[PDB]
Amino acid sequence: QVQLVQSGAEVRKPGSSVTISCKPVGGTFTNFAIHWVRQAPGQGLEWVGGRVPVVGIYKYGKKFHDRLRLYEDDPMKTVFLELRSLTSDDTGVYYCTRWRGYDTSSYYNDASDVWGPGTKVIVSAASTKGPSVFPLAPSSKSGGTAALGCLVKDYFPEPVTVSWNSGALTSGVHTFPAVLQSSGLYSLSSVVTVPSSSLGTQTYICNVNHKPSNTKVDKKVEPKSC
Amino acid sequence: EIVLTQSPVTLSLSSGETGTLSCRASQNISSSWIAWYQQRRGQVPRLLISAASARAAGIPDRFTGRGSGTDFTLTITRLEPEDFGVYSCQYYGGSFFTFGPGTQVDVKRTVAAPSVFIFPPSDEQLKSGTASVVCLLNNFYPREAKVQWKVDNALQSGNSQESVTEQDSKDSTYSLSSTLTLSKADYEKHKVYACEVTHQGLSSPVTKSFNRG
Amino acid sequence: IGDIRQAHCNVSKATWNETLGKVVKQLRKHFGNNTIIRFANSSGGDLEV
Ligand SMILES: *[C@@H]1O[C@H](CO)[C@@H](O[C@@H]2O[C@H](CO)[C@@H](O[C@@H]3O[C@H](CO[C@H]4O[C@H](CO)[C@@H](O)[C@H](O)[C@@H]4O)[C@@H](O)[C@H](O)[C@@H]3O)[C@H](O)[C@H]2NC(C)=O)[C@H](O)[C@H]1NC(C)=O
Ligand SMILES: *[C@@H]1O[C@H](CO)[C@@H](O[C@@H]2O[C@H](CO)[C@@H](O)[C@H](O)[C@H]2NC(C)=O)[C@H](O)[C@H]1NC(C)=O
Ligand SMILES: *[C@@H]1O[C@H](CO)[C@@H](O)[C@H](O)[C@H]1NC(C)=O
Repeated sequence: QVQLVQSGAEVRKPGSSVTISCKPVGGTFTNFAIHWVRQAPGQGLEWVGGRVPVVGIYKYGKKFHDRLRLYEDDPMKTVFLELRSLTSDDTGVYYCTRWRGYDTSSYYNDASDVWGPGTKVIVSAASTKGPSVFPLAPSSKSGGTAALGCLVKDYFPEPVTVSWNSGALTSGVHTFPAVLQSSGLYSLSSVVTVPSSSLGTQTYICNVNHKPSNTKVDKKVEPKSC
Repeated sequence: EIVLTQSPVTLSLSSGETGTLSCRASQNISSSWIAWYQQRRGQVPRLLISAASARAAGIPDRFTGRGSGTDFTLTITRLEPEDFGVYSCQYYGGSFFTFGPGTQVDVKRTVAAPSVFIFPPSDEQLKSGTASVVCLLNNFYPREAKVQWKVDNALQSGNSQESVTEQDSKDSTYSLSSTLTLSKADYEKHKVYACEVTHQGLSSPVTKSFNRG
Repeated sequence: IGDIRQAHCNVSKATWNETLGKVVKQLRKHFGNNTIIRFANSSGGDLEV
């Protein structure tokens, strides 16, 4: 039984370079090839490159010429991927992949049953910024049940947690995954459906907690009805 | 190049139901360079079947692999709620590896139309120079819902992102959140905003609209 | 630098089989026709022996 251990998540500015490590544990080193399979946030799997560690039988993707560089270090028994000229497209999760099975030959044409935990590369030119919660109020614009929510915008690390009435309101809450804006800042929105009889009766406030920036926002949702 | 295609994009199955996923190759490839992977809930992919027929270690009897030359099939006789998610086929023959686009499976359920809602932007956000109109589709089972933004009955594209929750555990329903993001000046160049929903169980494309004011 | 494994020596099994089958017949000329001979590994002693 073999294993792969990768590095932690990293945030790099656009245009710079990023270096990711991958160390095997309990297996042969120079035989089977190490491949890299990346996943952009929300798209299908994409093959980055492949490389036998010490032998040097390597090949990159057509999209990754003049920007990709795969090398290794045998004293540490760890391979390394280097990606230069980073754009918002290269943001995603990278996986170190490898096949497992007196054999001194080298294999490059084999699948990948051993997958690394993944490394999250974020390309965004910003710093640790707190959120800016904005209300999404209910109105006539339905039939007994209306909806209302909050919108988190312009923040970072994105471990933000959103509760309703300090954990009191749980059912009907749909917190959507965070999306990376073109400016380089995260944003999401969390809504909930209530009966229209308790619009002006029951008080509804959000609770947004962003841990790195140490921000706790409690915004009230008040209808206007246009 | 060698590229793979997967046909039954979303394949609905109940307990005990039998399904068959497909993986068509462009050129003719050997029957020893095709593998099937399981990916459940954005976790680590697990190798289901190697060499398009060799069942991997510990993979249960429910996963049978076939195929030859161009088409490769993955048959699931029975399934628990354990094996649900995205299935991918990989060609690992030549010097360039390529994956399938992925195929998600759903818990088969009766048809359900989506409850559609629309949310105008807040004036507090308009003080920042950005505008975000939200279209919501809630509690619909049949996947592949079509959301189209109409600005003065003119279709938009590019500036409309969307996100969908996973299949709910209790009622096996989905929910979509489309966000149309514009600037301050582009928001004022029109006044009628809407989103049209094309859907199976929805016998007519429902349009939810509002005006600027 | 790199992986490690013990040094070794390969001998083709068919050639060794033929060589032994050819030497046994010359030994039978000294120790009897239609008889059996055996040979195990070394007895013991010096590493060079
Ligand atoms: C001295 O003798 C040794 C033993 O005879 C030699 O060791 C052998 O080295 C060769 C390469 O030079 C290996 O051959 C390859 O074997 C691999 C592994 O085979 C396994 O897996 C595949 C994949 O399913 C399977 O199809 C095979 O049947 C094997 O089960 C193959 O993948 C390669 O294609 C290739 O055939 C031998 O396997 C290896 N023998 C052992 C027992 O490990 C050594 O090279 C010799 N040295 C010299 C200097 O002559
Ligand atoms: C010792 O090495 C020689 C040369 O590496 C081997 O000879 C080769 O044998 C293979 C298999 O029969 C042939 O395909 C090559 O053409 C041979 N090369 C030469 C230069 O003769 C030989 O088989 C090896 N012997 C053992 C016992 O491993
Ligand atoms: C010979 O073979 C036996 C096993 O058959 C082993 O115990 C011994 O170490 C070997 N070497 C010698 C010198 O006896």
